[PDB]
Amino acid sequence: AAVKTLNPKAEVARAQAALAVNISAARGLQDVLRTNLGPKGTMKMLVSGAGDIKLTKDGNVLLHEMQIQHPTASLIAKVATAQDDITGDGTTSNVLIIGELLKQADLYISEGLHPRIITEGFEAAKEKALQFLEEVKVSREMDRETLIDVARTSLRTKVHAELADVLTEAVVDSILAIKKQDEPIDLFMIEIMEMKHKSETDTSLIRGLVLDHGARHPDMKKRVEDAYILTCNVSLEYEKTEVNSGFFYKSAEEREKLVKAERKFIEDRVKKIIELKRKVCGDSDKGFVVINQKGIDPFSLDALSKEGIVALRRAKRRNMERLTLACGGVALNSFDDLSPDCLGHAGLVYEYTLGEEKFTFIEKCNNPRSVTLLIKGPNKHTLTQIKDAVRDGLRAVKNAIDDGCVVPGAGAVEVAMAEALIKHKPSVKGRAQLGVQAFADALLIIPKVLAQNSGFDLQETLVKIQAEHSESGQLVGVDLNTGEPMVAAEVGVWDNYCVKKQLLHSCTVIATNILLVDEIMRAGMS
Amino acid sequence: ALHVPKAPGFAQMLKEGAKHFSGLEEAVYRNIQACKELAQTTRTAYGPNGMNKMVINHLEKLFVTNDAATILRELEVQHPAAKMIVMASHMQEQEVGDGTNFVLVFAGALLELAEELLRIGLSVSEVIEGYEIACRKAHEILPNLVCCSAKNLRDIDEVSSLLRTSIMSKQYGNEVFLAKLIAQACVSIFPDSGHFNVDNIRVCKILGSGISSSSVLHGMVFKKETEGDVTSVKDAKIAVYSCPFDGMITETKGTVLIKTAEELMNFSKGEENLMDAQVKAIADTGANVVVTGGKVADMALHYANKYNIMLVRLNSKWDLRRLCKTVGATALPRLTPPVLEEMGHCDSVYLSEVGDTQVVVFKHEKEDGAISTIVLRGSTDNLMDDIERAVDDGVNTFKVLTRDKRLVPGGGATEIELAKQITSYGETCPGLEQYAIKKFAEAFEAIPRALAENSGVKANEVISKLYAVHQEGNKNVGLDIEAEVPAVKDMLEAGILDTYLGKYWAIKLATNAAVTVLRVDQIIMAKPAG
Amino acid sequence: MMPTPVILLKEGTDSSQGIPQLVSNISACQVIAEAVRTTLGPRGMDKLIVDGRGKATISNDGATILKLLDVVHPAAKTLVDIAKSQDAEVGDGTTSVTLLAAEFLKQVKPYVEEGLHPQIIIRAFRTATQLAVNKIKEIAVTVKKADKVEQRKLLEKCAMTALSSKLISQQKAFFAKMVVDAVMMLDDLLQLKMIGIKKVQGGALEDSQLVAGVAFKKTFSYAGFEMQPKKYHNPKIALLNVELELKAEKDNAEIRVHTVEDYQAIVDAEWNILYDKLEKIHHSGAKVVLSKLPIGDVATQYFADRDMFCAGRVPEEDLKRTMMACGGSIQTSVNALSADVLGRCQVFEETQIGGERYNFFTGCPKAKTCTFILRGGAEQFMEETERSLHDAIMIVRRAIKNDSVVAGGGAIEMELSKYLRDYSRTIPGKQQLLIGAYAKALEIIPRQLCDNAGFDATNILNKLRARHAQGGTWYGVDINNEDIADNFEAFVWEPAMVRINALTAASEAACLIVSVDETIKNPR
Ligand SMILES: Nc1ncnc2c1ncn2[C@@H]1O[C@H](COP(=O)(O)OP(=O)(O)O)[C@@H](O)[C@H]1O
Ligand SMILES: Nc1ncnc2c1ncn2[C@@H]1O[C@H](COP(=O)(O)OP(=O)(O)O)[C@@H](O)[C@H]1O
Ligand SMILES: Nc1ncnc2c1ncn2[C@@H]1O[C@H](COP(=O)(O)OP(=O)(O)O)[C@@H](O)[C@H]1O
Ligand SMILES: [Mg+2]
Ligand SMILES: [Mg+2]
Ligand SMILES: [Mg+2]
Repeated sequence: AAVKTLNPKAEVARAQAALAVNISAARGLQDVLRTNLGPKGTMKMLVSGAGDIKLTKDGNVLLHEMQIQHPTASLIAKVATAQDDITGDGTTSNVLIIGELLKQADLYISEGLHPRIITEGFEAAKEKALQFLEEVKVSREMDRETLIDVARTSLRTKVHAELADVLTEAVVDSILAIKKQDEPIDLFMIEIMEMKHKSETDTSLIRGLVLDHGARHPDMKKRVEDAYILTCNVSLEYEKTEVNSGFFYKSAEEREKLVKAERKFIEDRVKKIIELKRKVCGDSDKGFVVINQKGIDPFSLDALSKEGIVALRRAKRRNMERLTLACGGVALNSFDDLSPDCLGHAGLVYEYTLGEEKFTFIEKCNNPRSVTLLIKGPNKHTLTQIKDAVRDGLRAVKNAIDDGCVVPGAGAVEVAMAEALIKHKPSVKGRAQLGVQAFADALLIIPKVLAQNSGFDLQETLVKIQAEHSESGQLVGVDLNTGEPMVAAEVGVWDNYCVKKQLLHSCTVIATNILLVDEIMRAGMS
Repeated sequence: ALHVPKAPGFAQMLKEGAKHFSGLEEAVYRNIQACKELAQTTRTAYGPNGMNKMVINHLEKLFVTNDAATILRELEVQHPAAKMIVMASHMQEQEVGDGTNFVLVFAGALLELAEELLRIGLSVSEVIEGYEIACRKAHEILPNLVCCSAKNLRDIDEVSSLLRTSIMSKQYGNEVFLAKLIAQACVSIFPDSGHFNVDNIRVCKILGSGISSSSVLHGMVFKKETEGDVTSVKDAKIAVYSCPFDGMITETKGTVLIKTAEELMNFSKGEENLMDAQVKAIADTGANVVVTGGKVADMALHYANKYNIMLVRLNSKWDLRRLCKTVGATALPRLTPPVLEEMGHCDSVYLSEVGDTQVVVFKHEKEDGAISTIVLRGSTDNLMDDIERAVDDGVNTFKVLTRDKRLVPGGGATEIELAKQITSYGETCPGLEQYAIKKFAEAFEAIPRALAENSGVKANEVISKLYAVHQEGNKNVGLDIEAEVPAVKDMLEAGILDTYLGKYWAIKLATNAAVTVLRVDQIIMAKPAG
Repeated sequence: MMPTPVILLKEGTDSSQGIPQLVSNISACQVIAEAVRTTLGPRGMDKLIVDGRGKATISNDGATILKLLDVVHPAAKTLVDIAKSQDAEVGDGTTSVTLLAAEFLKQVKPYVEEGLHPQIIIRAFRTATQLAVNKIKEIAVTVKKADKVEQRKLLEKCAMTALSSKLISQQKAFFAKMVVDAVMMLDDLLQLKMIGIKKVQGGALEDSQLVAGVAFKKTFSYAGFEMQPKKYHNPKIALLNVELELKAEKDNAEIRVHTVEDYQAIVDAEWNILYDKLEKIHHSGAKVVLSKLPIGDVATQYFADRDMFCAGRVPEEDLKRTMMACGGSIQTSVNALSADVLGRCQVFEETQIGGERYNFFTGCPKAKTCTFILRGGAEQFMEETERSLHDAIMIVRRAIKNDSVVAGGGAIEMELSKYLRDYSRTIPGKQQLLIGAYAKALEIIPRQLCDNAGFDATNILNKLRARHAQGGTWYGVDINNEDIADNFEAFVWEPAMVRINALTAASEAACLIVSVDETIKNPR
């Protein structure tokens, strides 16, 4: 072709070649991801090049872990990655709707219709679908029951059913705990710690914090009941001078004096801590826990142990905020003027050893605006799966809270939007009615795949559901256990309005751009 | 995302080294580019001022010529569209013998203008329609452009003046001599019947001297020697045998079965007496020259020498047949003496030495016969081969004149008149066909343009002068190569003329080749073997 | 100059086009000329070339040298071809032709570089060639006396000139007399196969000789050949194409007998067949017997007992020469051996010639054939002697057929250069330059003579240009005096056809090379 006359080692896909390539890759991705959809979906096992195992049903994880080197697949993976970064859910449905839009558009483009006209119809249908979505969204007071139904709707798709019944309460309580009225939810304030010793149904919500380290002095207590928490960011180990200094002495006695003196600077901070401890705990009734974002040398650790303080070192820059929000003190970068008001309270602090690692629990706080989810499980891959699931569930509940509206699930909104688009089609001018029809039949891929995965006839189930929705007008979806139509709003199967809107927008746009691609070209080689 | 995959379908099912081109860009334009490159390779050889090329083929053989069809044959053209244009040029060479370079130039021009029209927005179908209607108009016009006719092909001055033009493009410096030679030969072998055979003009290329020492010979020349002792004969009574000059033997295995000392003693003497009887019967028929297509036996040669017979051995069977045509004899498959009709006659048969080469000459004295030979002298084998090609051009022109005696003016005069008239026809023809008609017309301008460029003058000034004179009314005016500046003159009065049939067939074949190249839309090459 | 998915020609096709290609062709021709320049003239040198097999050839002959050079340049092959053509048509001038062609090309090289149209150049070349040829034909000296002594003087002088460039120049009078006797004793056809040239290693050039007869080397004698005599004083000679030995009467012949009497009869019958052939040959009176076919030991001993001479496997050419010399015919049958078919010489002998034995037929008065016997100290010595004698013989033949002589040493070239300068000063001015270049090119022959001799070609050419414009046409280079001289009086004579064909061939080669504007090499 033209490009190969200038760069002989160039690869080129023109007009029909380009479209066939892109649609084929999209349909391949769709064929892989069709099985992820819904609670009746199948778990995939993924083995890295090192031999590491991942068990996932998550569309984004599956995408990034699959072994693919296709440009269209890269485009769609990036669109799904954005969907996940912003909403946390919707990647599988995103890929499926993209693939189905491309297929339904190829159906008409093979018959000589222009992709520009198909994309115009796509744009019209997108507009009408966004309108219908805004119309059908259910504005609801976000109560614990609604949030529980939402988090269940996500976790039951992502993990096993009993583990979903546990993680639902865990996630909803965590969000209802770190949430302040009319103030965007900072999900950073929900720590997620994994422990690898017990069953997966032991995953719980600690109304406090769990640090992945403990005290490094053996004489330090392993359990403290009524603890003053000092969150600090002050080095308690030996610090050398910025300017190169060095010590000069003429006698072993002078060397000894200099050895005792060189630590006075850090001894003073230890003395400040110890004096605060003595001033706030006049006896051994209460406890005192220092948590330092920086180091603590053995001398300081010994000095604090002698006074009965539990010192943890090299905490996390996020744990500074998490501790000041859970306990309720002030995080310090200096001990210039520290006061008892700088301290937090924890009604219990103790340590838990698991093989070679130690954990520190900080619980019984008063009203912690920061909590942690302790992911317990017997395997690293189980823990990873639960981590992904709780990410999905947290994003789901956060979005349901932010957008006080919530949309019915189980393909109900997709069916209804298809019907609305098909009734709207005549109002579209020209052969963009075919693009509208393609958009509608593409939206209809969610109930189709749900039925396919529950083990039902796609056409029969979809005709039943569309008939019920046209006869009654109720937003109805797939019952994955009987294949019958069911009212998602009545049975508690809810999706995120933000997720559906992002689906419509991003899927329409990327499908339009792919359809309008007319030449794939690799010519960067020297 | 670092590799573009082959699209599903034909792109994947295609074999390893196979190629597939489709559409105006990948197929049509690339074919037009290939044919344009071909026309460019052969353009600088067009006309009397055309320069020669020295093509070396894969066999390390050297060809020095400005004959388009020869150059094409000796080039290894590998692009299929160019191959098709070459097929057209070779068909022109076969049908007419001259005009291959016209075919190339015109086809390349038609294809360039077709590319232009496709770029301005016409469809290959419309271009082809317009090209076909314009070729039809050109064929309708040319008979009216015919200016003179031969009026006599038994003369030698008229025939020489007629062949001079065809033998001017090749061998421009020395064309009057060559036209004299070829006219002498053609009118010698031209029979009272209107049929003329080009194979009856033989060409003998002998090393030494130069083209001004070339001559015509009413008879035949063979780079052979005589088998026997006799070398000259003045009243030849030639007897021709397709069989060897030996005793006939059985086609089934023969065995000499001896059973007695007498048979053993007498066998060889009987064999020799038999051979003596055979050759004496041949000599007594009056034959003084015997020509055998097979081998000669020692005893038969002995007795031919005894009875004073000149023996000649022609290895080739075409050589034997042509000698028979020359002398009026019949090849006898048996060694039986020939009857009065089976014998041939020549006013002389002798052995001569032209240069280093020894030759046997069957020479008639009469200025006629069935075969004539042109003995080409020259200082180089390549030069003599080029002069032989020029001779072939002249002889094929003579045959074209025997077929159709009509002549059109050369030096671009007919081309300019055709361009003008077809432009005037396209200006009246409405619809999208007028663009293609006008481009077909402008294509004719490529001929005087190529003539001018090789003459060494400004082709645009030449073409403007020609258009002006043909507008004022002179249809026989073409360009003057004997002018350092752009000039023009009366092609008829100058005697520069082409053959109606030559132009007719050249136009037809060039148009058909271009139209086929355009009709191609997809190309599926296979993996080049090797 | 851009890549294409499918290329017009086969990958590897090298096309050189334009003024650079033409100038490169001219340069290649200059190289080819340089390869032979130093062989020109009496002070010319020989070249030693060696093949892949390691066999060396030593030659002064330009045609030979250029055939041996494995020239592959398509334009430089043309000079080799025209040297071949000159050796064919004339037999001398092979170096001159190449020098002249290359010098024409060199002289027109500047105008080619400055864009002068090759058609114009070739037109000028053709014009000047026709003029020079007609001028040679006009001023060539042709004595119209048909005197035999003057025609032998003429042939001897032309042969001495043709030989005054070889390694036999110190014996050129000797060898010229011999060459002249040879071509004057040939028949009207002047066949080259009728002059035999034997090369017997050993001996001196002056020990070489010409035999007014025929001579050939002894051919694989059997037992009894030494019992045969070796000198005959008036022998009759049987020339045969007959195998004389006990052999299968025929190859497809099968004898079948069922009796021992018939067996013995058959044996004796074979013997009687042979003996009858031998008895016919003996009764024909022939005392010498030559056969193109083998003569067995039985026949050898038969002839030895009859005191006859026999030689078998004699080569066909030597047999034909013996026939043309002694005056008989070659017989495939021995059944009619009449005196008309027998040959005759005054003396037959077998002598020793430098390690080899040679049969001599001498005394044939009706001989239309002669045989050269060349001596020398090396195979290549004798080969270059043979080539020199071939040059001289071809010269003498052409002179016999047309005794029209011009002078050498560059006299004729200087005369033609003067005439062409004169003619060019009378024409418009474009052809003027090219014909003047032709004229200046013609001066390459005396210039190269002076170069190879070790003179100042500039001063000598000034002298010649001056003396040819004052009146005087046969003034050329005098080699032994390092000066000029009237070469027609010095007897440096050259048949006109030599220079006529030299100019014709050189001009044709130049016109061809200059008409080529593109070279296209296909891949092998
Ligand atoms: N219990 C259920 N019954 C029917 N449909 C469900 C149920 N749970 C989830 N779904 C539907 O499955 C779809 C996809 O679920 P999921 O795979 O978790 O999200 P995504 O496909 O976006 O990653 C949702 O749109 C939801 O409507
Ligand atoms: N003396 C001349 N002046 C002008 N044009 C000439 C002359 N002689 C021949 N021509 C032109 O040269 C052309 C022939 O070129 P040539 O190389 O023979 O091409 P082709 O072999 O394909 O016909 C003819 O069209 C003729 O008009
Ligand atoms: N004795 C002589 N004196 C001067 N010039 C001579 C003499 N003999 C030959 N020549 C010149 O030498 C030139 C070339 O000699 P030679 O080498 O024999 O020619 P080629 O090699 O071409 O056959 C001739 O042109 C002739 O004029
Ligand atoms: Mg989900
Ligand atoms: Mg022609
Ligand atoms: Mg010489």
